Amino acid sequence: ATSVNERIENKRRTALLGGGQRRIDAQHKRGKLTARERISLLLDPGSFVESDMFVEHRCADFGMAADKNKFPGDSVVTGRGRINGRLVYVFSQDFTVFGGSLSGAHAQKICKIMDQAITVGAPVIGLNDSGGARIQEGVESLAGYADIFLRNVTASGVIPQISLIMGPCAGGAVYSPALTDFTFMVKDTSYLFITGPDVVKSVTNEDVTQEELGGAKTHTTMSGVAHRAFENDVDALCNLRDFFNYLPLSSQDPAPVRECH
Amino acid sequence: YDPNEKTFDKILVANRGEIACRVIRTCKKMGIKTVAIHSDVDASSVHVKMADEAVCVGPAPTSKSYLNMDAIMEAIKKTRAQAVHPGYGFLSENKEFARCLAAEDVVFIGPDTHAIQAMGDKIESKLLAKKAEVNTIPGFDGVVKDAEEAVRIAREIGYPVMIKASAGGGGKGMRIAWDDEETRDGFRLSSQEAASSFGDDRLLIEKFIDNPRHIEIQVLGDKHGNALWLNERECSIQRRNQKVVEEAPSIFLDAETRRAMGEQAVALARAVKYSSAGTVEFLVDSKKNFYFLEMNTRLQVEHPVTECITGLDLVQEMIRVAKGYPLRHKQADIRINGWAVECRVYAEDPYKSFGLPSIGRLSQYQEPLHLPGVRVDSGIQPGSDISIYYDPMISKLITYGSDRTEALKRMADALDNYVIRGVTHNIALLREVIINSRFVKGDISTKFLSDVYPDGFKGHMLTKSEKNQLLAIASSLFVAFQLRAQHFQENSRMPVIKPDIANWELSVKLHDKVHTVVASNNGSVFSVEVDGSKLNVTSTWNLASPLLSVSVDGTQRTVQCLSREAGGNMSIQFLGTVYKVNILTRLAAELNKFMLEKVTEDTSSVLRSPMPGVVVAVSVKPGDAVAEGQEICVIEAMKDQNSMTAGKTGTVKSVHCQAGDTVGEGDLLVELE
Amino acid sequence: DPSDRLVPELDTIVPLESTKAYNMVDIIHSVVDEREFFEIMPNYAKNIIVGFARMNGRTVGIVGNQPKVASGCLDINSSVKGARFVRFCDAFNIPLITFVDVPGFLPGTAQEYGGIIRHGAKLLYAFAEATVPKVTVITRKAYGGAYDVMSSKHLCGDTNYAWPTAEIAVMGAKGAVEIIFKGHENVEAAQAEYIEKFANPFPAAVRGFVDDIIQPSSTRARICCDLDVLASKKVQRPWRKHANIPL
Ligand SMILES: CCC(=O)SCCNC(=O)CCNC(=O)[C@H](O)C(C)(C)COP(=O)(O)OP(=O)(O)OC[C@H]1O[C@@H](n2cnc3c(N)ncnc32)[C@H](O)[C@@H]1OP(=O)(O)O
Ligand SMILES: Nc1ncnc2c1ncn2[C@@H]1O[C@H](COP(=O)(O)OP(=O)(O)OP(=O)(O)O)[C@@H](O)[C@H]1O
Ligand SMILES: [Mg+2]
Repeated sequence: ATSVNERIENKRRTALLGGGQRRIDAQHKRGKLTARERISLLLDPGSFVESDMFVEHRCADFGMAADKNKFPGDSVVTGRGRINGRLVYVFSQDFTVFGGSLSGAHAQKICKIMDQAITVGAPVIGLNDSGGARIQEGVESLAGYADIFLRNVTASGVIPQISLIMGPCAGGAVYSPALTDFTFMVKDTSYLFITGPDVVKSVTNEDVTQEELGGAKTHTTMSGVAHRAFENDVDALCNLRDFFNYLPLSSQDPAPVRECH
Repeated sequence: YDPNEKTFDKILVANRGEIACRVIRTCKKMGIKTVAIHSDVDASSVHVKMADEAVCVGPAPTSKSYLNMDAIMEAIKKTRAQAVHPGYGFLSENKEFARCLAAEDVVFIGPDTHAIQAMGDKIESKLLAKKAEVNTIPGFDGVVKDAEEAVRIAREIGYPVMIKASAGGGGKGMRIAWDDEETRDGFRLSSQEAASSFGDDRLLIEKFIDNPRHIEIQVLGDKHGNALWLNERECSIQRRNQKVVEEAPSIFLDAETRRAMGEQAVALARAVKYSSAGTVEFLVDSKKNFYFLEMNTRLQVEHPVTECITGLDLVQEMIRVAKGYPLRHKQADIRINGWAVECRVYAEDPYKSFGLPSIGRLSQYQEPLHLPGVRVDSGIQPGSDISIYYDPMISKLITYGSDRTEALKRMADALDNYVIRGVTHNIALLREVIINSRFVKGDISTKFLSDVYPDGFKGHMLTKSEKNQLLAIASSLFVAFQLRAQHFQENSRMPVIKPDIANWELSVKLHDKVHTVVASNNGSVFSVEVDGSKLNVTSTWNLASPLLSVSVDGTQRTVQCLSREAGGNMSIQFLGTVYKVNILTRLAAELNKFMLEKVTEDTSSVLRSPMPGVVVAVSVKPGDAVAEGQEICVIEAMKDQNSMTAGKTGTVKSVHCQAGDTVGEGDLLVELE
Repeated sequence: DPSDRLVPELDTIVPLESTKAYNMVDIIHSVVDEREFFEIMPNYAKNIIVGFARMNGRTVGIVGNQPKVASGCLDINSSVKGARFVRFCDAFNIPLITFVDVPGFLPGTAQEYGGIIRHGAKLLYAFAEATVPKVTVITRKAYGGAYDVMSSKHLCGDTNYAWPTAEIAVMGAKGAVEIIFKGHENVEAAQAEYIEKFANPFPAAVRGFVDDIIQPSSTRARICCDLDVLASKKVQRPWRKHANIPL
């Protein structure tokens, strides 16, 4: 008799539950969906194949090696799916786990998906909801960003890269979307800034809110960073599918031709 | 340098700079462990790295680091050092330090407290010297308290009057009086200055010696009672009453006068029971009559010079005497061997009042240690900085030879071969002094710099032949750079067709004159025609070395290329002086004749930001005529509100600055006339 | 100009405390051949320095932070100024040398409304696509994503060196302590431990993010040696007509 099967089942149920039910309810109270719900809405039904489901972080400082600080998946859900029958690779950042902060395993999963997408020649869609770099990780987290950054620059002009910011994003987490081809935001629930309002007040001594500093209106009407802003997550994902229908899967392919009436 | 003899095993050097390095070198040669005190800024100094162990004693200012008795004593207790050497300055002539050291078992390498106290005030020093049968400057013995007594003393000692401050030091608080009104107002202002500087306020009136010569006698004594005089030194070349050039024997002196002064100095040392190294200074007039003037109860700054002509190591003798051993030399053993000259290389601008202290960081520093007969005493290394806290002295450069002429020639060569980049120095002034006709002849006094340069130092007034040599060297260097610019590696896709120019025709602007130069290259030899005169310049033409040696018509010359621009501007250090030349091709000069002279409207009539900062408010408006002393706008900077004065008259045309605004350097704020 | 010339003047040029600033132009002049530097845009966006020089006779492009101006922080103008220079140097096979003393990006609503994200991405992209040899020296602070932007090892950098005064971290000690030990409220020893453990090049050195910790007086020599071995650097990248830089 072995407990490997029940271990696998418990790990799977924990992975689907993410950080926890209480934090899922807190996320839902803000008008935001979870990463897996966003993926299910974006992709065709039954076409999602997830990868690196049991991957966990390897931090050992500040008591991060404790069991309560170990979450399978590590604040990102990565995989491949199909939109209207066409292949795509997707990652969704889970704000439920450590505020979606990027660690070594998080960056490793994203890099693996990007590498496979560039190997087969398929687009990458990234749903961004991240608090920045995990502070306990240290330089590790920094390295992770750079890896992602490098791949973005390597993939520019080879496969289309689309970003959809569905939550707050600070620090280096704002730089990967800037390197992608198109950036979309959700109104009233998504932000993009290098430094938060508290640091701005401390240094520059001016009083601004998060919405005034990095809201979707700011980055779609006066900043030039985002391309479109949608009402909420459901509308944003429907419009993302519609927009994805336009683009080719690779620069080796001609522009798509559809049935015309 | 016998290691068999037993001395202290641990000596703490309570000083900084080059004197600490010299003491540490002597201790290393004597096999003695060394402890070096330092401030926080001097953590990477030469002397801390040279010593065996170092102790921090406080912040940058000397009042809290090197004059901090408590920190020094804590360091001594922690390191358990047996002896302490104060060098010169700081705590070297401090009686409280000597007493508190004597409280413990630690020995003070220097004179006893009684000797320091006796020669601590000038009045008591003069009285003791008079009691010791030593010639003294004529004057009145006592403290002058009112101007009436001062003018009376001037009457009975003659109108030329020297007014001096007791204790004093550093060449401050000393002035000249020729008239009774001059006597009284100088007395009042000198009392005020002494209160501001020292607070002793005891002033002395003496007779001023006309055209004096500063002659020092180096004395050395032991606790047993043996006193020696180690020949003499001459330190006449001074500015601000501070020496810059010193000579090993005085050419003004002969054997009999030297013996008389040495015997008198030895008598004074025996009178005060001096038991260490010291110096007795005299003012010798034209008629070879000397008078006593001050006794330094410490090691002398210009002490290495006599070390070159006696063969002794003064620091070692001080250490041995402090241990208790008798002197190992007799008066007959002391002899003069050759000649020696010392120059003080300072970090100061010689064009401003014969020297103005400067600050900066040395980006390049190379000493001429490989040259013959050259010794360098410096605490400066590449990357060192010159701060506002300590003395700005960079180095002491000493040369020795068989006679005076050889020493002076080696001194000039060493000055020419000395690389200092990062700060302004006084090498030009030193080289001008050592090659002066009067200095070579020997007729010098303490007013040499004052009357040789009545209008201030101007640099080396180069003659016609020297001007031609400088122009030829500059033209050859320009052509060498142009030729080096054409040396590329082989491309194999587009070969380089080197131009076949034979003669370079150049216009060279020096000072306010333009000369036509025709240069030709024949490998390593440049034939240069300057206004008809033909010269040949040969060298290796290494364009990267800081020092470049060339041969112009057989005469060897060392030059430095301080700066160079694509527009033809070059700064060349030649014969110790920096000359700014502008070299163009003839076509370039002809076309440059059409270029309009740029007029600088920012200079005056514009409040161009003197420095970056934030302005609280503006005190002027368009249409307001400013006046001298009227601040334009108060601007906080370096954590200080800088409300700069106008210093001129002009109606404000417009105002561009507003209250509480951050504006960087070089930004216009107020326009006026 | 010998390629193994030592530069002892750089051993103490970086002040011990981070409040004081220094001039990176002095470091550049000391390192390069004959102390000759052709600066590009010297009077604009002065918090960054770009220019052309030579080492061992070979033309090199130099990019560096200027701690004298705005503490060396990056902003829009400096990002664009450095990015286009890096792109030109990469396009014409000119090796790149970087000196890093960046504490981060300049905060404020002006930078965010101006689009600081786009221009920071411009500089990051320019350093990331470069296929010419790249040599980086960290002299002092290197905080946050700016450290990734200023030609990090992880952008296919060739050789990365740190001076004994380098500091690679996510940000300064106070912010990390206040975000980690939020409930500890006993930062008295926590900050001391954090500065003792992470306020030094060791965390990046032990992971291999910097090749070595070198004495500042050997810098030039090291760089020259690297430029001798990296002259034949060939890399292969996926085919495309062109990429899409965030202009
Ligand atoms: C490479 C560039 C860098 O170095 S980035 C450094 C990180 N910069 C930052 O500003 C701190 C990160 N956090 C934030 O900015 C804000 O909290 C944002 C992202 C706006 C989140 O807003 P808010 O909805 O109020 O979060 P919250 O109060 O619900 O707290 C949720 C939990 O998420 C965590 N979190 C977030 N980011 C990180 C991070 N980088 N590292 C570690 N933890 C992070 C928070 O600690 C927070 O914890 P808790 O559950 O409230 O106890
Ligand atoms: N009575 C005088 N007659 C002529 N010159 C004098 C007289 N007193 C002083 N001087 C000049 O001033 C110089 C400084 O004199 P003195 O050594 O007494 O000053 P100080 O401030 O005690 O100097 P130090 O730094 O050596 O302690 C002398 O070398 C000399 O050139
Ligand atoms: Mg004197």
